[PDB]
Amino acid sequence: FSKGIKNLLIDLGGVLINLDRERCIENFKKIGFQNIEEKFCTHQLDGIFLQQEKGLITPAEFRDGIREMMGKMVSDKQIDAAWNSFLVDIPTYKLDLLLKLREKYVVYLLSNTNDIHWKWVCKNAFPYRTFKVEDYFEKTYLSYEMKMAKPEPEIFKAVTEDAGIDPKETFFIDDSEINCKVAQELGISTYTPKAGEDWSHLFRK
Ligand SMILES: [Cl-]
Ligand SMILES: [Cl-]
Ligand SMILES: [Mg+2]
Repeated sequence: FSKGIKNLLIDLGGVLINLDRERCIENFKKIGFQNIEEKFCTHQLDGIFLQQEKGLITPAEFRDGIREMMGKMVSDKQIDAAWNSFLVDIPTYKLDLLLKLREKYVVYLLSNTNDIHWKWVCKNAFPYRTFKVEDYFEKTYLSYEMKMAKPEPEIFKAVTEDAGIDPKETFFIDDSEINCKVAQELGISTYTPKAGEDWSHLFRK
């Protein structure tokens, strides 16, 4: 599209699901993690946060880590609630779009995420009418299952290799410029949506 595109790799954060850093911060202060900002910066993740993203630690360990940094007992589900408040919604017109794109492309998800967040979006964002997450994607490639994260070159190679697809026939939509620049090196074509951009214009005749 015109470019012999057969496959789409779709990012999750921003591109599909709206995010809210401030709300997450506030909810974390509320439960008594007053210095949440010192320790957390999704723009440049560190420590346990980076670790969970590559699946180097379990959710249980993530929660102890959080408990330890807070110096205070706070229940698993209270921790999960604050962490999950980062995630907002996938607008249903994006789900419609993914469903429509199935007619012409094989569609994959490639996402830096973690087990807590993933379970939340599978439960709360993807279900729609009769559909679930499996309905939208041939496969979902998640950093914490792959033990790698964007923008490592190795992740884009692991995906095209695992999927049996040709990078030059693949189009990647990710709101991170660095992610896209690295994918381009492998010959993947890319588009970098702005925050809140409805990128369905990419598909118009
Ligand atoms: Cl909606
Ligand atoms: Cl990501
Ligand atoms: Mg993103």
